[PDB]
Amino acid sequence: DNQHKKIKGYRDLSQEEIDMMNRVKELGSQFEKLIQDVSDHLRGQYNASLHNRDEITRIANAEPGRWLAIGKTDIQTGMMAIIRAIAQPDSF
Amino acid sequence: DNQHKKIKGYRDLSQEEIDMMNRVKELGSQFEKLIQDVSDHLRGQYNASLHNRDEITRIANAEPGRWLAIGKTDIQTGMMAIIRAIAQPDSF
Amino acid sequence: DNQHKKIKGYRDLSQEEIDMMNRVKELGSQFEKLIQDVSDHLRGQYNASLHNRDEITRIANAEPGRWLAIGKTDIQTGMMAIIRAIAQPDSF
Amino acid sequence: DNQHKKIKGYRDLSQEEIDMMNRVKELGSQFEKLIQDVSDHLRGQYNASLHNRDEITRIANAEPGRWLAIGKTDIQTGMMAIIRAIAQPDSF
Amino acid sequence: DNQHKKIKGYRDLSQEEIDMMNRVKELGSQFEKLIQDVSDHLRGQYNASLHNRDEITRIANAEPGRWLAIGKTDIQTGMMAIIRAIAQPDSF
Amino acid sequence: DNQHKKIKGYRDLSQEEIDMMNRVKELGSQFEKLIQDVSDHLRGQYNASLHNRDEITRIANAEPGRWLAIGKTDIQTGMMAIIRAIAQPDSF
Ligand SMILES: Nc1nc2c(ncn2[C@@H]2O[C@@H]3COP(=O)(O)O[C@@H]4[C@H](O)[C@@H](COP(=O)(O)O[C@H]3[C@H]2O)O[C@H]4n2cnc3c(N)ncnc32)c(=O)[nH]1
Ligand SMILES: Nc1nc2c(ncn2[C@@H]2O[C@@H]3COP(=O)(O)O[C@@H]4[C@H](O)[C@@H](COP(=O)(O)O[C@H]3[C@H]2O)O[C@H]4n2cnc3c(N)ncnc32)c(=O)[nH]1
Ligand SMILES: Nc1nc2c(ncn2[C@@H]2O[C@@H]3COP(=O)(O)O[C@@H]4[C@H](O)[C@@H](COP(=O)(O)O[C@H]3[C@H]2O)O[C@H]4n2cnc3c(N)ncnc32)c(=O)[nH]1
Repeated sequence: DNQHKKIKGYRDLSQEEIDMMNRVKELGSQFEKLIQDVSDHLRGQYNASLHNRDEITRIANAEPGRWLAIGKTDIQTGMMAIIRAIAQPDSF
Repeated sequence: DNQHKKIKGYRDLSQEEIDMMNRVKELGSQFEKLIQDVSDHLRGQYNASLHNRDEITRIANAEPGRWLAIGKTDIQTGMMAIIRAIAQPDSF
Repeated sequence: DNQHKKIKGYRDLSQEEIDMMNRVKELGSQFEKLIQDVSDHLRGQYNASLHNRDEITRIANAEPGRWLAIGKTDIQTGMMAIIRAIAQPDSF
Repeated sequence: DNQHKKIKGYRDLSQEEIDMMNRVKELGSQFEKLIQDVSDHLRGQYNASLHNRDEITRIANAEPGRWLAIGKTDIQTGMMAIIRAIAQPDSF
Repeated sequence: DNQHKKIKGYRDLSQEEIDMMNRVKELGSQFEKLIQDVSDHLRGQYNASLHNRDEITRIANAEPGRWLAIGKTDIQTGMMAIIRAIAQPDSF
Repeated sequence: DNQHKKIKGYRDLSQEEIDMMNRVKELGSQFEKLIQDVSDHLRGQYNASLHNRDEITRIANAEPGRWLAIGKTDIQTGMMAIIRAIAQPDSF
């Protein structure tokens, strides 16, 4: 019960602060959908290119799944940083 | 005219690819608004706390404007990485 | 009351999980002290070098306060990522 | 012999500077232990959850091993940046 | 035709701006070669160390392929950021 | 004398390893020059735009000096990571 009071640095949050935090998480949900849509686009692009050696090589050289994972990590850690600016923990 | 053909690594893009790139940029616009709203919340929070030394010190120790700038940078570079997974340049 | 239940994705945490999260925050406190000690070392190094144009230029070219801020940000976001691996939110 | 004199930008370091660098590396060792402890906690949590499809899915959706690797990388590169602020190389 | 005019935020670029962007991409090509050379050095180092358990363990503990991938990602995203400072998109 | 032997995790380096490390630092020097050239381009672009309110606003909204600093940091930390893959310290 009231587990945030047991975690160091965590302060009591107003409803306004919880509302802004939830708004960030929700916009992130739409990014999750977009990233899923991009990942589906990549699978189909790779699928359509089977036995086109030159296009398979181009895709593999561009490394789009790796760049999609990089972008996902940046979106999530950016979310975390925005939520930190709102929630403002009392610890390093 | 057709400046993308003069830039190394840039390939011709389909309308589908341009549409997905534009979708990322649009979701980013909503993040820009959210970040602006958070920045306004911080100014008012700081303003309401003037001449409350303890609360001003708490805010300054939490560094929320710095965390908001960190989150903004991560959101923008994540966008850039997602768009790269879609546009797939032909260069390192 | 019980504000974590109002935030999206947050799940109930066991005492074991809260204990590990607190351990990360505590090791971070020691890093905060170390960073403070480094920052003090830099002020004194700069102070001792006043009116040694060549050494002031060397320090300014090395940009150590900027590198100290970079390292601090990486330590804090690494902490955040470790705590996320423990707390495991249910959201993107 | 004296290999640091063959590497560009490296300057001679005082014992005080070597001591501060070693202090960062030591605090990192404690983080390494903590990360190992978290990784063990994750293996056991996954192990205890075998044949609980819903809990296995929750863990896989939270991606905690990926977040633990992200946090480890941030801790190590933060260490590198702090040590750079101390050692102050003479190169870009 | 003229696909940059269909992408949000993209502005018309001068030849001077395209020239600077291409210069960044070219210096990146040399980094790509260097990274390839390092990767070859690692394969040979690992190869020469087969059935030297202690040296194989040392290499695996140092994780150099992981650090090489980290450095590659930083070089590429740094390139992207420099090119953004030149091309200056009109979007978040 | 032989200060690398006093720093934890540092191992003796072959001449081949020092040569590869120096090659990274040298390619970084060329990036430093490029970044300086970009920074000069930005000053002149801003200078030429004085008392063109709309173009000054466009430049300020694009934040190119901030993006140039982001790219510089990524180039330097990427260099650090590549050099780590070569030098392979024996510490976390
Ligand atoms: N005004 C203006 N700005 C432009 C134009 N083209 C690019 N920019 C800007 O430069 C940034 C970096 O470009 P890049 O060389 O890294 O290539 C990009 C990048 O890898 C990835 C994400 O792009 P974005 O997040 O929009 O960042 C771009 C922008 O800020 O997609 C790559 N990419 C971009 N365009 C293409 C393309 N036509 N084909 C393949 N890959 C592409 C410009 O015209 N105007
Ligand atoms: N004062 C105060 N601050 C709070 C409270 N709850 C969170 N914060 C702050 O927001 C940061 C980001 O939160 P998040 O939505 O990203 O969720 C976190 C994060 O993914 C990961 C690491 O947390 P931390 O490094 O402490 O950063 C947190 C903090 O600065 O753990 C996630 N997480 C946090 N709490 C929970 C939970 N109860 N269940 C699951 N995951 C959690 C707060 O109450 N007060
Ligand atoms: N003036 C001066 N500066 C020095 C000296 N030694 C190191 N520095 C500076 O500290 C930074 C961080 O060092 P590190 O403890 O993280 O170890 C480095 C790092 O992991 C990786 C990349 O190094 P670099 O990008 O040059 O950053 C180094 C530099 O700015 O290589 C590791 N590494 C460095 N030297 C060795 C070694 N001899 N053996 C094994 N690994 C090494 C110094 O003497 N003078």
